[PDB]
Amino acid sequence: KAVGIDLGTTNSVIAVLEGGKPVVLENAEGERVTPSVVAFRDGETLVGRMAKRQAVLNPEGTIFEIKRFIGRRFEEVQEEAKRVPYKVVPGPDGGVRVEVKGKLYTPEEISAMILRKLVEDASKKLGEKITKAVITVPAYFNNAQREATANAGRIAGLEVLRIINEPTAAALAYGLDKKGNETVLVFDLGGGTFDVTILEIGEGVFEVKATSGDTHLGGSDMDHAIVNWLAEEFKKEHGVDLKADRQALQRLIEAAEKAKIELSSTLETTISLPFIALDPASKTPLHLEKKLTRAKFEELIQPLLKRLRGPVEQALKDAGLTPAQIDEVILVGGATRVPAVQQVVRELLGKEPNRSVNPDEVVAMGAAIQAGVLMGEVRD
Amino acid sequence: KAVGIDLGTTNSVIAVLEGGKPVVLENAEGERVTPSVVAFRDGETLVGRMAKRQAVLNPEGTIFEIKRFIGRRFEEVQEEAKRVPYKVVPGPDGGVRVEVKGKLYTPEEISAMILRKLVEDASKKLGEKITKAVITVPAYFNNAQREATANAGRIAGLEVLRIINEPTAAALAYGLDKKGNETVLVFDLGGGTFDVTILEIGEGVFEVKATSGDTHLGGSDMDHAIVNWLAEEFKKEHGVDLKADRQALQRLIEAAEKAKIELSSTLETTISLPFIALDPASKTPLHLEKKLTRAKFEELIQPLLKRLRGPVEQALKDAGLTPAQIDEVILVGGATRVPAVQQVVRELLGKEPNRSVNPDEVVAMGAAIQAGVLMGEVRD
Amino acid sequence: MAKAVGIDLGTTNSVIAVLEGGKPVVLENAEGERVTPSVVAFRETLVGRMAKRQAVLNPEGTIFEIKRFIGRRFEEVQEEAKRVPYKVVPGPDGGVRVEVKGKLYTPEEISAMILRKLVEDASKKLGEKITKAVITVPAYFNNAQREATANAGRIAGLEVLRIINEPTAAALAYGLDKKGNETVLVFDLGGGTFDVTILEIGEGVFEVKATSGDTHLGGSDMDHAIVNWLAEEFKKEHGVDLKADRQALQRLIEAAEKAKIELSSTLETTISLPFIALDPASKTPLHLEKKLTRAKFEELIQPLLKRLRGPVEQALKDAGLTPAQIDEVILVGGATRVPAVQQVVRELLGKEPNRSVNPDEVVAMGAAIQAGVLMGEVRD
Amino acid sequence: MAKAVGIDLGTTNSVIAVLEGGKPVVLENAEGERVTPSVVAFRETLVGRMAKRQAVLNPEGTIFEIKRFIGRRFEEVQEEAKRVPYKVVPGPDGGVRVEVKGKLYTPEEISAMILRKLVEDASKKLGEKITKAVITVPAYFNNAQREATANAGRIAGLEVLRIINEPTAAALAYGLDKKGNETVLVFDLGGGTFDVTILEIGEGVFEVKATSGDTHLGGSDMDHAIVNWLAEEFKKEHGVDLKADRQALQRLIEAAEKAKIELSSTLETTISLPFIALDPASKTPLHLEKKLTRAKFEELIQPLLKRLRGPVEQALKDAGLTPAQIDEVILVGGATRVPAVQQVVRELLGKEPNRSVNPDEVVAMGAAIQAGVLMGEVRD
Ligand SMILES: Nc1ncnc2c1ncn2[C@@H]1O[C@H](COP(=O)(O)OP(=O)(O)O)[C@@H](O)[C@H]1O
Ligand SMILES: Nc1ncnc2c1ncn2[C@@H]1O[C@H](COP(=O)(O)OP(=O)(O)O)[C@@H](O)[C@H]1O
Ligand SMILES: Nc1ncnc2c1ncn2[C@@H]1O[C@H](COP(=O)(O)OP(=O)(O)O)[C@@H](O)[C@H]1O
Ligand SMILES: Nc1ncnc2c1ncn2[C@@H]1O[C@H](COP(=O)(O)OP(=O)(O)O)[C@@H](O)[C@H]1O
Ligand SMILES: [Ca+2]
Ligand SMILES: [Ca+2]
Ligand SMILES: [Ca+2]
Ligand SMILES: [Ca+2]
Ligand SMILES: [Ca+2]
Ligand SMILES: [Ca+2]
Ligand SMILES: [Ca+2]
Ligand SMILES: [Ca+2]
Ligand SMILES: [Ca+2]
Ligand SMILES: [Ca+2]
Ligand SMILES: [Mg+2]
Ligand SMILES: [Mg+2]
Ligand SMILES: [Mg+2]
Ligand SMILES: [Mg+2]
Repeated sequence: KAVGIDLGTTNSVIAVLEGGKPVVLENAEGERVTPSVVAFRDGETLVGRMAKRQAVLNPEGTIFEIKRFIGRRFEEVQEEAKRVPYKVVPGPDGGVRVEVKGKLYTPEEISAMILRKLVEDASKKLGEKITKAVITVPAYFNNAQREATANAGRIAGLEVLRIINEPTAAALAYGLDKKGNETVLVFDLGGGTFDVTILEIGEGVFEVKATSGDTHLGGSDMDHAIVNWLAEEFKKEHGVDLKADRQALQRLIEAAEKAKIELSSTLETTISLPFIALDPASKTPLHLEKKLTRAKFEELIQPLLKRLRGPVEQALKDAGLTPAQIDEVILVGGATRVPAVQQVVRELLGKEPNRSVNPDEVVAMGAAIQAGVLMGEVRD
Repeated sequence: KAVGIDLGTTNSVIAVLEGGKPVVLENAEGERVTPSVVAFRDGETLVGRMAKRQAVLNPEGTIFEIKRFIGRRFEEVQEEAKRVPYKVVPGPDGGVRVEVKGKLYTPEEISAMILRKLVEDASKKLGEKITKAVITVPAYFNNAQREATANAGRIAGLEVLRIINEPTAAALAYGLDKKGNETVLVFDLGGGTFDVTILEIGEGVFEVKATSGDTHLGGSDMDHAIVNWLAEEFKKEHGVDLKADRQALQRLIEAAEKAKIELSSTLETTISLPFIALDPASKTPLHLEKKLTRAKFEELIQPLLKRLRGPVEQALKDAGLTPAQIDEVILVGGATRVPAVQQVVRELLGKEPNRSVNPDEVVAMGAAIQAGVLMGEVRD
Repeated sequence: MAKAVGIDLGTTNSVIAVLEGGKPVVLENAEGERVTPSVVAFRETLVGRMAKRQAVLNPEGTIFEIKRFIGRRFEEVQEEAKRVPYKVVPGPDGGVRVEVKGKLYTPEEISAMILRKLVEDASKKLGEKITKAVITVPAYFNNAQREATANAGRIAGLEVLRIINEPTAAALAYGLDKKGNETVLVFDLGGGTFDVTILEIGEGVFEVKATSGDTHLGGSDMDHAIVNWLAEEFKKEHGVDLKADRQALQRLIEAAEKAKIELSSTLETTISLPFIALDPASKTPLHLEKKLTRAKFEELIQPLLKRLRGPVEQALKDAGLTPAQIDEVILVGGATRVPAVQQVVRELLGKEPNRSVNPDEVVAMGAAIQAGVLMGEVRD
Repeated sequence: MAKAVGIDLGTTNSVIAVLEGGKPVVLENAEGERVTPSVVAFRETLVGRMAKRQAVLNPEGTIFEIKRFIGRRFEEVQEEAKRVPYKVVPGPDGGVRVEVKGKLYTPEEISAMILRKLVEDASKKLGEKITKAVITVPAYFNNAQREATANAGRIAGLEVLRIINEPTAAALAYGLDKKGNETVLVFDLGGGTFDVTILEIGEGVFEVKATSGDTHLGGSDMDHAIVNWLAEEFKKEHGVDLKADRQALQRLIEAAEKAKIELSSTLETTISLPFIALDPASKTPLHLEKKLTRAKFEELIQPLLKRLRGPVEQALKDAGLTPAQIDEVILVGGATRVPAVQQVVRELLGKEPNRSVNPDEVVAMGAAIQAGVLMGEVRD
């Protein structure tokens, strides 16, 4: 049975066409998403959550957001390499390599580790071996990036059936290929990137009409906003700068994202990090305990919300379209669950956005739809 | 652009996937159906209505219902040949041949004439040349009959894409491939044949579960019922037996079917055949003028309506199904328009039958759907 | 406990339908017809086909096209009163009355009579008395005219569940509500009116962008074009002016419409009116018998076709839309069956019209769907 | 002029939703939550989360699960009255009252209070006061219980447009009404009840073939299984019986539910209750801190899973159906999010459940659709 795979910059999702319906599969960690993170520690290499859970402690051996480099040449990525803590070096071909303890990997090899783990754990969950997949890529990827992604799947031991666009995969998952003439604005906000795509769906041609976005705007920026708030409140209370202790900083990142997620369903939550630091005078343990209201959370992220408007406006103008001429706005990415993002979408386009399908599963589901179709299997 | 073609035993229909929607095309005679009739007269051969309009006058050179012979061996068809007025002879292979004035044609060659005329007139209507088609056949046809039909299309100059089942084509045209799990009873009543098919639509497999029918039950039997009524009423009034004059009989067949069709939309109609015969005593012209009520029409056809039940009951039993277990009954064939047939269907299965699509166009539309799909074109 | 129905109260014909087994079914009347002429005649009182069959004979006791005056004040339909053979006088209020032999009636009372026959005859097909209905009205009707139509239903003995637009009930029958956002041009040509409606179906609503049309362009005008031709050709061949005889004119009108309906599906038909007039010199009977081809029919109705351009170009201009910006064109009204009309749409809009559903039943079918859904029924 | 809403009045939680832009939107309450606990507490009067957060502290002024008594007579719920901490006395009629500090209330009045908060808080998201609603009830409710639920809405100040079955509103949200005939098993597991419903959606109706379930099997029982484990482990490690302290028991209940929700998407979570009790010898504080794995969670809740077999096998037997004869199994209720539950369905029915829509919002979403359609709105 063929599967769909969302090779995302932050998380990856696998799904399979089961009985005409896409089903997302759990990983070994019991989670429907696998972080796109590989950790090279002194021992067995870590891939997934266990890698992301130690990324602050192991900056030299943890490779994250490798998707920003896959398929590009170094002269084009010099700046983004200055923004990463791991070593990014050019290859014999002008390519990109990651150097850990002197060893050298390609972004296709790093990506292939994430893909292999997804297929391994999914094959266990399904009780059959998975060898054929459809992998998705951002609409703005070129042939080099599409082939490099296809290579990453082959290296992981997969027969790659097709490399399709993420926004198309989303439209497939929402079934907008079955509603005649649709003009779809895909509003993709994920871990680190923001992506606006305008699709002219009609007579079966998914014609991309405009792209825009923000390559450094995502849910992790909301996370850091909480982190800086929590550390400032702790320096003021105890004179301890938790951002200087990699162990305390790693728990702040972990606790911040958890509180943000809880605040997508409720008005107030409490961050509690016991034994976070030692009191400088008495050397006794210190426990962080703060309550974050959604109201404060939204004040902290407002500059991120205000930057959503630009890409949306530019994509409309680049396509010659009015908010009124958009026939459907679909929400993609785990970060569109923030109620404030949803309101921002309403205010930007004057329409109620489709939120039927899980936003962090919609790509993987559409990709699995494509897969089953290429293999004869149908939909409902 | 690929087309669908219903090579029917009485009429043939052509249709094309236009803008995601099947459109049936008119022939040279401005009619959405072309009779499956070829006439070999002393001159240019007649194919279509002009052939059917002279079939009583030219019994030796008019070939009708050739579909009953296509792809079968003579030893299997000896009896049906005794039922036709034209010569049916075996070939060097045990096949079937039609002999007109000593010349010899195959049912594939006769059929190819009907198909060629359909493509010729349709190519004029569309302004582009038509070379690729999907042709349909009864579900009970074997490989010999499917290949012979495919041959008839190739002989007509067509690239045959696929030979699919008529009931599947109907289900396609009704869109029942887009309603998950459907158990469909196809109720096909056409010119001369009655066909009941049970389709297990589910997960994309159109599994035929049962077939039954009546190879000599159709709309022409209703026509003859009117004819015998009109001739008896005319013998009683004038001592003239209009069935003995091929010219008067040809007008009775033509006028009978027209009155039947009018009585599908209204309660009463008038058959008026002026100058039909000469008065035996005075040699002056005689004019037939009778009014047929739908009530009388239904009395005349009741034995045809009562024979509908058998095949339906046998197909349910052959499939192990109850009327309640049928998920949908679709009406196929120009003859299911008779309000009495529709009531008979309600009473047989206890369900309201789907009559959305034109019953004499539903096959050709589904076939054109199949065609466009094999060629990438989509639906709405 | 009873089944609610939908009713198209049209200017020329009225149609009733119900939703049986999730299926929209148009019901026949006592005369076995799926359309009931919107005509009332006082001779006994006549309502429907019988009233239409003697409309030329009884020019002042026959009320027809009452929909032009319903809900309107006399001071605004004064010029339309001068165009009808029956008496139209203002009431004590600014309203509109029709005077027949001193007896006064209102547009509501006249309409209510058409409705009562529909419910009475339909109640006998279903086996139970219909009490609730959904009645349709032109999109351009005001609240006064919508109030009046609902009143005519209450007089008839109906509970009016809702008064919805005819262009909306058409899109319902065609399922456009299940295709996200669709821009739809509704091409409505009936017995005597031409109506163009542009809809944007989406965001929960049927947004009317533009309305256009011709109040005196319809299928009846094509009828008169055939009548005038037959009358002149008989003038030319026998020196008798049939249009001066109410008995012959009545037969011509009846026959012209039938020839038209036949020339929708065939290239040639024959009009036969035996004993239509007497020779002025010989006092001997004369029989009309003329064959009419579609080509002649289409040359007689050509001036009528030329008037279809204007309203379509005005609504597009009134909406800011291009024929390419129309997603779907649906065909409504008995006149849209004429092939020359469908061709005119093809040329004005560049796309093939939707004729999947009977143009004279599609509106009543939507209203049937709107009644079932308000009664907790759903479409199968 | 206003927007009508749909409301799930559930045994444990209540959900409100509306149909904005043809889209079903669940609305948050004043506490920013998409579910409002069906609890009322008199201390001031408390309704919702605040009433649930002090339910262990105020055992006799807190009314919960009032849906067990609504519409029912006292002589029939006598044994269910003995199972609750608050007073349940018979009224002057055979009805049911709850006595709190001498003050009497009815199930309708208690329910009406839950409803009033939903409409009040939702009216502030929409900007207009909601006056019309569609409220859902279990398929097994009688007219008395359906009457009572509508009365509770009228007390709340609502016009009850209709009282529809929860299993029908679920199929609406899942669009099963647009798939011809579907046999659907609705697996409903909520806070405290288990409900199995077999539907045959077709022929215009939602035919209930079988109803089954467990009145005391739900998500709350999984909560108590976690509470009892924490209480015994604390007994074992500190010799303090937290279940004897209403203040600690209240915190345990609150924390056990949160750990459960986290173990729906992860393999391991930690419960942390600082300052939960005092040492009996030292009078020094004690902090609970236990990590709970899904595997332990799934072993604690295993007896609850075993009880899911019975009702499913009884409804299949009560319908004459085979797991293979079920076309679709849809997942409803907050408890169906537990992975062990979805696995149990996979095994009992042999097919993957539909979890495309949030199991705790799907019913309110259908009711939202049923309100928009009765108000002339349609789904985008
Ligand atoms: N319920 C939620 N509420 C708010 N943010 C969420 C929620 N779930 C996930 N996110 C955030 O969304 C992001 C994950 O989105 P995803 O589509 O998986 O990323 P990517 O496409 O960048 O690989 C993370 O920043 C995560 O914190
Ligand atoms: N409106 C109608 N009412 C009744 N019978 C009709 C009507 N239209 C066509 N028929 C009859 O239906 C038959 C044509 O059906 P068709 O499906 O074209 O035939 P076949 O499948 O046998 O080639 C003829 O007997 C014709 O008289
Ligand atoms: N099959 C047909 N072919 C041609 N014209 C037709 C056909 N059926 C109906 N018409 C014409 O359409 C008109 C009736 O249209 P209809 O929708 O019933 O009217 P209205 O909506 O104006 O009340 C008549 O003039 C009739 O002659
Ligand atoms: N994500 C989740 N994971 C696990 N259990 C959950 C989740 N969400 C809700 N539940 C549980 O489901 C129950 C609520 O279900 P719900 O449908 O709201 O209740 P009801 O229909 O009985 O009023 C609670 O016991 C809650 O703990
Ligand atoms: Ca399925
Ligand atoms: Ca659309
Ligand atoms: Ca628009
Ligand atoms: Ca559009
Ligand atoms: Ca839309
Ligand atoms: Ca189209
Ligand atoms: Ca189905
Ligand atoms: Ca059934
Ligand atoms: Ca079934
Ligand atoms: Ca059905
Ligand atoms: Mg993503
Ligand atoms: Mg046929
Ligand atoms: Mg009309
Ligand atoms: Mg519930």
